[PDB]
Amino acid sequence: MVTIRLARHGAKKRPFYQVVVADSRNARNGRFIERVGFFNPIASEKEEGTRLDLDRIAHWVGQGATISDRVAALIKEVNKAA
Amino acid sequence: QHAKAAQVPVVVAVNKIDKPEADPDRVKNELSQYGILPEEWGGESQFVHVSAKAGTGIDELLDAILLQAEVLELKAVRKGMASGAVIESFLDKGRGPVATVL
Amino acid sequence: ARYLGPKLKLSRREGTDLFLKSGVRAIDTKCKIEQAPGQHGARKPRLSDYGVQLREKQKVRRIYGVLERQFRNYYKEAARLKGNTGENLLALLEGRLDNVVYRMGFGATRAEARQLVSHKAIMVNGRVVNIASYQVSPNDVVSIREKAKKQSRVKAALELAEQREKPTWLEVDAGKMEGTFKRKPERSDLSADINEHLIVELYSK
RNA sequence: UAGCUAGUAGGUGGGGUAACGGCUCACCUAGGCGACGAUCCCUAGCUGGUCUGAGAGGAUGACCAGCCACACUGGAACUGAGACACGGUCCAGACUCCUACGGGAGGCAGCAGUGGGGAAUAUUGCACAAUGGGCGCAAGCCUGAUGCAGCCAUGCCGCGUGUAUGAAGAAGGCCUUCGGGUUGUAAAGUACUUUCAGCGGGGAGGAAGGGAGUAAAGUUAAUACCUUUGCUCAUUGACGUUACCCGCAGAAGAAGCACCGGCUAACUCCGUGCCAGCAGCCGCGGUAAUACGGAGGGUGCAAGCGUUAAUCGGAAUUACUGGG
RNA sequence: AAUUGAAGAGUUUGAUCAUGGCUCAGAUUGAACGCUGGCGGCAGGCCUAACACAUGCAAGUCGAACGGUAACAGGAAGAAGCUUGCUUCUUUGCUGACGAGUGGCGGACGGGUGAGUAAUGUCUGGGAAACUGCCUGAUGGAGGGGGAUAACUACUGGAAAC
Repeated sequence: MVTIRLARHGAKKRPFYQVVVADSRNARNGRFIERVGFFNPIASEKEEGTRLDLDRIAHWVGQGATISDRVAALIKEVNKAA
Repeated sequence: QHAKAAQVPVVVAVNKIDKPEADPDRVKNELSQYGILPEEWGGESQFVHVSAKAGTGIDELLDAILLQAEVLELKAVRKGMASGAVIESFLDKGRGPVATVL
Repeated sequence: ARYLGPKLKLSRREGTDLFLKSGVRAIDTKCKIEQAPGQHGARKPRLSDYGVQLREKQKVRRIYGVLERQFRNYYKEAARLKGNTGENLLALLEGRLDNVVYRMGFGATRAEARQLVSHKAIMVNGRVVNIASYQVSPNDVVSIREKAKKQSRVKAALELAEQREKPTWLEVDAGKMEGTFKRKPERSDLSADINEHLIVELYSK
């Protein structure tokens, strides 16, 4: 079934996550329905680094998709306002 | 010859003790001829009687081994060094090449 | 990395000085210019059309003190940019950190400038920078940090620095061991020695 | 490789499948496919792409990702939402092991690793700390996925192996018209700096969460209880002598490789004498070899260099663009 | 704000111009070998025998589905040794739990490989005659009964598996 989850494409010892809508059976790096944001935990002092289109995430929750615990935490971090 | 050239303490044993036709004096005298290890001195040797098939022993052999190890001290390094010599080396199909090291 | 060899042989082979030594005096006696190094250099060269291209590649490369693989990377970047490739080549070479230190006159020579940037004397916008190849931006202050401040190394250099004709694209400063890089070099600002179509031509074949 | 097809091609009816269907059967008709290359043989996993190329094109499908196929060989079904099932099952075959010899057990084209092949490709490692799965209300357990380390200049990229001054134009080497020239500011000497290694200290971030106590709202018989939203207090790092920063000492620990007849950047002497050998191509060597062997000098490139093999380019030398 | 680019030389002849092959300068690899080799970052690392394999490890998990004690970790009760306040030792599923077992869900995913496959395949653009556990929205039921069986006990065939 559909799950909102963090996939890691970044370099060795510098994870850069791509928050993404995918089925549960597929591997972390594998097949997916669509991208929805990104999350850099390593980050830098610049303002950008956590981004998520909420109209997309609320749509997928409306279609019944469940949310991975990190992405669930990042949604309740960014809210309307952090 | 291997005992003198490697400088090794030497012990001997009679194999055929059970037989009366296999008397110890023939064995004792015939290897006494050599220019190193003559026999029946009570020094530089110890004589053993062991059955071929039973066998018999081991106290007399054990005493001979104990006396040579008591007469010359034997020690080994117990930290930071591992060393020895190779007995036999072979190849096994499942485990690979192996070797038996003393 | 680095040439490491005798400096004057390169100037004598190229037949025009490359400024590699040139601290205390611009001495004629040592240089022996246009006589060529080694046994048979006395004879007239009668150089080929391939050789005049290959010579000019070495002449430019030996000024900045680059190796062919690093130098090739500047050519690839200069080519993809709009406008003249030779000018965008010389802009990236002049944009080096070890080069700006020589232009500001903090170091006596380009090798001493590379030594000071390697030895972590030099800071750009308050970052320390190890890498000599580092690409300086417009609006970049540059300075010596406290450990390397007021040593015999910088102090002798700042004296002989006054003789120079003084660059047009940067502010010199240097009353308190710093400098500011204002804007890009352009073809008029930089020297007339280089034949710029010629060095680019050699990579075409 | 020019003829190939009987369930072959079409219809009706029955049976079958989740569902269309010659899917499978009975019966009826005589068609189907075929030079716009059927059928047969050889060879081949395919594509997003990679590599080359001015583009058109050509070659190619490792890594990464999508999809299909296969799981000792050969065949079949069950269970199940989904398999005709890589570490499930049953039978036959090959083959290995075990055995009281009657009869049984096993399938690294999983991760490591070994035999063997071959020119040649690694440690019988650490941890669920992180991401993501499986189960569970949850704690938690499991996870050779994955995250990480070890090993190899295999490739790409960065940096270093010092800097400045310095004529005595030193000594030594090499050549010489035996006057000298060159090696060579190179050295030596003197003045400076110590990056990265070595040695001693300090020290980010990857951790959000989860747990135990509490308050409020929702809740109901209820202040329970439970869930949610705040809060406080204990904490959670495999990698890890982490990244990174400071300190100490002293030029100290750190440059090789090919090539120099023309093509093609870079020259003389000596040895050998069509011998020895060089050679990518045309070619050099049979007594003064700028081409062999050695030495000096020089040129290119750099922790790599060269050779060889493989692909495209140059090649308008399969030419559509672009030939005869 | 934006998608810029094309080099030739040597070699047939006494000499020339064509035709025309051969060869070289370029870039590159999942490379090998030779000589040489200080450190770091990042990436890669059996292309050959889909040849065969030792040993260890790679799929299990739920007591909030259920009989249960095979555990061992306590409590309680009880019996003892006396130190009369304590250890000791039998009972007891009462309990924090939990082997084997019943039952649930996962084992069809994750991972490896390029042997076979030139069309049941793949890629691109469309379609109807379909299913779809796990995941969601919507509307209602969730009443009342029965017979087994493994485990476990009592035995027994088997070298071992079974």
